[PDB]
Amino acid sequence: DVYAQEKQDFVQHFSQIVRVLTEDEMGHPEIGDAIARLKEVLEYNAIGGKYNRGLTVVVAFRELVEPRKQDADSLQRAWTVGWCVELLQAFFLVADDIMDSSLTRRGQICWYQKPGVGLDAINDANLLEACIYRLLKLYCREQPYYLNLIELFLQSSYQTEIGQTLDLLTAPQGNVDLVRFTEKRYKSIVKYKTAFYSFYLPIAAAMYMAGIDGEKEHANAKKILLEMGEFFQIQDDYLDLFGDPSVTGKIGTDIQDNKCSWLVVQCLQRATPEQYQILKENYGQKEAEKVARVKALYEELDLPAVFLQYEEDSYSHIMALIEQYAAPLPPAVFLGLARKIYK
Amino acid sequence: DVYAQEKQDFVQHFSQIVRVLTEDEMGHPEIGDAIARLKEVLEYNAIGGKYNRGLTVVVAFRELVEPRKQDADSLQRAWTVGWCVELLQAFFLVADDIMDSSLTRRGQICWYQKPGVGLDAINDANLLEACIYRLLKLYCREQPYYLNLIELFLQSSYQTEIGQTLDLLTAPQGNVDLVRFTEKRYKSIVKYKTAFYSFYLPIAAAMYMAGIDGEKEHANAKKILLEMGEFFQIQDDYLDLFGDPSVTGKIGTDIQDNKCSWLVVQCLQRATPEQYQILKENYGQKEAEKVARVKALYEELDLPAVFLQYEEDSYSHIMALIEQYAAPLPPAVFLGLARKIYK
Ligand SMILES: Cc1c(CC(=O)O)sc2ccc(Cl)cc12
Ligand SMILES: Cc1c(CC(=O)O)sc2ccc(Cl)cc12
Ligand SMILES: Cc1c(CC(=O)O)sc2ccc(Cl)cc12
Ligand SMILES: Cc1c(CC(=O)O)sc2ccc(Cl)cc12
Repeated sequence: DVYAQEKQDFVQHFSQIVRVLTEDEMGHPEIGDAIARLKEVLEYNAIGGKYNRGLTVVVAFRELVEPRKQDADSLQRAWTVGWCVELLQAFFLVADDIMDSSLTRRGQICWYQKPGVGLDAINDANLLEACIYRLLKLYCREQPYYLNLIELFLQSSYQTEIGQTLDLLTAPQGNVDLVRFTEKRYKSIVKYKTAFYSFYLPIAAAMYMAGIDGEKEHANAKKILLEMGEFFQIQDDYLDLFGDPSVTGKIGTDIQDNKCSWLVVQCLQRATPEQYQILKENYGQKEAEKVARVKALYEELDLPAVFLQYEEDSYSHIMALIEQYAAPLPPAVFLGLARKIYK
Repeated sequence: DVYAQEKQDFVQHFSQIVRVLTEDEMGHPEIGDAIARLKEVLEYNAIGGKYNRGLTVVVAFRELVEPRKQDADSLQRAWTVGWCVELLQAFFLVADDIMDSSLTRRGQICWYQKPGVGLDAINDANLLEACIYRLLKLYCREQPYYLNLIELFLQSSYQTEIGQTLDLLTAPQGNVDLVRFTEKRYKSIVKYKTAFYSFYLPIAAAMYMAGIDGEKEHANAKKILLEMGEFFQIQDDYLDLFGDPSVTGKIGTDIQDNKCSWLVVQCLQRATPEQYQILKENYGQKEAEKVARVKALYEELDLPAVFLQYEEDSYSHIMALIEQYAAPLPPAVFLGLARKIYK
């Protein structure tokens, strides 16, 4: 896979990123201890994921830029910007795990739950975010797309934070009000909180590094990418319950967490006064017996069939979007993402 | 005062800032509820302080720019950038109050302690930070100092976060180890965590808006400003204990909070094996009787006299620094700050 082969040079470049970010201590030994803390925060939270977002920057870069213009320095910058996307990701996860009181992440203990960390992780999360801009300055300061990348990253943070606000207001920890779990709210949350930084950002970054800064080109890529993000989250919600932990590599808990899942949203549109009550009395409960009661209602409403029907329509629509908005970009850029996301 | 008269037009401009930041909802009603939350976060956390940092941007701007170049739009931008400094301040305070479990701030209940907020304040704090860059883009996008201000603000956040890291590592909530309360550590913490964004940032911003972007000019202003910041914190620590709540407008708790105060740092350099024990057995305790025991030790070591002697030397040094590094800037810029800080 384009990601499998490149993943090696990606994860290997992290060592250099850490070195560069923790080398401003050579001239300021006074902050030495802080810099050492920063290194630990970086190694624990930026490593261990799949790097889908970061690698996307590298893969797209190689398809938008001519093979000869891909010199050592240009690729070095691509890997760096890819790692910037991963730090943004690390920033969000550390903060998010705190806000929803999670216990584990990527299998390991959430950073803030580690002995001696606690709420100090709030400052660690902000440092991760800050590192993004330090890397951009250190590697792209002289590039014509410098300001474009800074604003793209700042914009992605704002969008994601607005989305998190929406998500917090929608599922308040202490209010099992399924009334606000509408389809419009769900789509808005996905769009701002996940789609923008997970799919648009990586592609948009590569585009700017390739010299493609056209407002229309970015607008068309966004049209396609935000739709892929929407399908990504919907499939992710579906797999959380009906997926196989052996394959997916994770155990679903959206039901016990009272999450505003696509499943519950659909279940709310396809439910009778009596079916709704069962849902309103078994959603957000730790009892395995109550959770299974929700899964039963879902199948009873043939949601798995609804998802399948949605996956088919979504695939058709995406291919249509690619056929209409891909140009002047290589369709393979978007097709490669689709193939990764769709099954 | 230059601040008293200008403060009116400053606090009045906040209404416009809120309007502009909460008007992107006119075209995206989907995030309406999030935008309403943002407005509430802004009005509660950016208002109520003294606005010393923000006003400094406005006052300095009027002294670095010619009276005729101060048109309606230029002043509008100065007020906006001044409000950006205040949002950065609001971002830090909201986060800091959470990390150290504070109960009140500026007399009122800390935002996160408000019913229905809690840890969600972590995302609110990040939104405040994000607003800075939205304002800069909305008001200075076309200005030649645009990128300079973005980087200055990004750099101020990084510096302050590194300083907070240092401060967290120095006084861990659960380790009354006075061994790490050294003078070098104290000065490093003050410099990164407070001096850079509180004194350098405001002046540096006005400088760039005035067209003064010289690396040497900024380096000289920093030399002076960081020294003023150092004196500011030291005087603030001294007043926390020996100050009069009626005048200062706040009750000291550094002793009960086990803070790495300038006082304790001095007390640690001027203490005998027996005096140290008393300190090590009465610092960080809520008991009013133990706190008074610390204050007694301080006076016993004539710290108030030490502070007075330090204020005199600091004043002389600052005036020397101003006489040597002020140019080509108007000395009144720095003199005005000194007069505000020194008594
Ligand atoms: C993504 C996709 C297809 C494209 C492919 O061959 O990979 S055929 C098909 C049928 C059902 C569903 Cl649910 C998805 C797909
Ligand atoms: C599966 C996936 C994401 C979800 C994640 O890995 O956390 S972000 C992203 C971006 C591009 C591609 Cl191709 C896949 C993905
Ligand atoms: C700041 C300052 C002076 C300058 C002034 O007149 O305001 S004279 C003086 C004496 C003692 C101390 Cl502690 C400070 C000062
Ligand atoms: C007293 C003071 C600060 C402390 C605070 O108001 O929180 S930041 C600052 C910047 C410039 C001037 Cl002139 C004074 C101050």
